[PDB]
Amino acid sequence: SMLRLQKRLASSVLRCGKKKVWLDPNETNEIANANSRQQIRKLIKDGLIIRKPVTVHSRARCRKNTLARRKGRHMGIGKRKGTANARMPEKVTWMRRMRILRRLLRRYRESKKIDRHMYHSLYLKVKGNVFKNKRILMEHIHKLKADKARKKL
Amino acid sequence: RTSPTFRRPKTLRLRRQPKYPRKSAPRRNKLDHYAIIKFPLTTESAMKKIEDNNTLVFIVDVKANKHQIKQAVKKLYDIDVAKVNTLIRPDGEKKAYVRLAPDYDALDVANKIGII
Amino acid sequence: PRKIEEIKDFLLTARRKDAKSVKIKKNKDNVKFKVRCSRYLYTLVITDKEKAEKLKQSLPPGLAVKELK
RNA sequence: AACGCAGCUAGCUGCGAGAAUUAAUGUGAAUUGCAGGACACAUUGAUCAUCGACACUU
RNA sequence: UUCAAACGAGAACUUUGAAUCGGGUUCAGAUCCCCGAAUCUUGGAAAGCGUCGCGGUUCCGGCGGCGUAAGGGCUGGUAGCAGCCGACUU
Repeated sequence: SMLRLQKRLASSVLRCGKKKVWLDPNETNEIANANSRQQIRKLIKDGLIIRKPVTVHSRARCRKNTLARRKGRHMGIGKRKGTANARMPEKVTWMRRMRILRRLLRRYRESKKIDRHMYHSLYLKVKGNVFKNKRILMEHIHKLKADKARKKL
Repeated sequence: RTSPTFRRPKTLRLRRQPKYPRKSAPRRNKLDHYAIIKFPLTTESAMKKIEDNNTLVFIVDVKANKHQIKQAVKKLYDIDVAKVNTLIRPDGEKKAYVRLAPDYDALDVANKIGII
Repeated sequence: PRKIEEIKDFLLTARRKDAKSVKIKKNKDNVKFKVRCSRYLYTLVITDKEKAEKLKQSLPPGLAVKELK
C-alpha cells in the first residue's frame, strides 16, 4: 500500500537511482512486508525487484558523422563558427614545426650526413621560417651537400 | 658582579604547615561506580549489539570518562572490558558502548543483570 | 605487510612469540604462506608445488594453521 | 543564573546525586488523579507542621 | 500531463506499473560499528563486482558455476630506400 520506504532501500542496496528501481505491480503485498535491507536482499534474488536497464543513448549517429567528418564532409565555409586561429592555433602549428624540423637536424647530425657547422647555420635558418616542410628542408641539404662535393672536386 | 643587570635573589620558600585543616573531613566521593552506571538500555538497535558485537549499551553519568566507565562495570558485574565508546544523546544523557573481552560473552552476562 | 623472500627466514619468524597463526593460500600457480605477527603479516611465496608440502610438515608445533583452500 | 531530581510528571512549586526530600521535635491515621507502598499507631508511628542535626551539582 | 491497478467509507493530488585506509554492516551512524591491513609486487582474491543456478519463504544472515593535393611517427640498412602505423586540419 505504501512503498516509499522499499524503493529507497532498494536503490541503496542496488547502488542505483530510484528511477531504475522496479517494483512488481501485482506482487505489492510482500514488498510492503519488507522493512529491512535483509528483506530487500530477499526479494532481488527472487526477482520481485530488479534493476531496470540504463536508458539507451547510442553514439552511432555521432560515430557515423565523424567518419564523414574524417573526410571533411562538413568542414565547409558554412560550418565554421570560430576563427581560423581559434579552430587551430598558429602557435601550436609553429611549435609543431620547430620540433619536427629540429629533430630532423639532430638526426642528420648524428648520422654524419651534416656537420656541426652546417647544423648551426640551418638551426638558425629554421628558426628564421625559411623552410616550412620536412621535404622543403630535406632537399636543401642536398644542394648544400652537392656543391660541397663539387667544391672538393 | 659580571652582569650589568640586577636580578631578584632567590629566597627560601616554606611549605605551608596549617595550624588546622580548613575542611574538617575529606569530601565523600559522590560519583561512584553505582553512579557511573545509571541503567542498561533495551532499544531495538541495542539488542543487535549484544548479539553481533559482544557489546553492552549503558546510560551513564555525563561526567564519567571512558576510563571511569570501564572500571565501574568490571567490579560491578565481574567481567573484562576491551574498549568503551561513548556519545552524548540529544536528550543530554551519555550512552556508552562497552565491549567485553573475547573470553567473556555478553549473552550469559546480560542474563545476570536480567536485561537479557 | 612484508614479503619473506627466502625459505630459511620464514620458519624463523614463524617461531617468534608474537606469531599467532599461519594461513596457507592455494592459488593456480603458487602457494602463499602468510604468518600473522604482532606488527606485520609476513608472506612467503613459492612457485613450485613440491616444496609447499615439505615446508607444511615443518611448521613449529602448537602454532595455529588455517587452510584457506 | 544554569543543569538536574517524582512509579506514571510538561508547566508551576519544592528540592540538590542523601535531589517533590534525610535526621530530630510536636502532632497523631493518612496521601490521593491512578496504582503500589503503607499503617501493633508503645516492645513507639502514615501524614502534616516546626526546624536547632546532616547534606547542599556548575 | 495521461492510462491501468492497489489500499481505502471516500482518490485530479497517496503508492506501483506503463507512456588510517580497503571491504561489509542500519529503518535511521560510519575514514567513528565489524572484519582485515597499517601508523610490478606483499596486501590480492579469500574481497568486491557481473552474470548462471541450487536451497529457504518473517527460519538459510545457507550453498554453489563460470568471468574479472599538401601537411607525421616508428622499424631494418644517395641524396632516401622498403615496410608498418597515426590524429586533426587547409
